[PDB]
Amino acid sequence: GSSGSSGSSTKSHQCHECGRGFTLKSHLNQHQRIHTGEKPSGPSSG
Ligand SMILES: [Zn+2]
Repeated sequence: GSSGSSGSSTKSHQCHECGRGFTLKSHLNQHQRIHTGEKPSGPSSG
């Protein structure tokens, strides 16, 4: 059976916060920002 092996790869640099993929590390790095900002003051939505 082996009904599992849940571990594929679509792009070198992949995000864990949402699950996006980027070819150039930089790309993702800038993207991840969406998940982590600059400890801003305010109500963090869901
Ligand atoms: Zn992400």
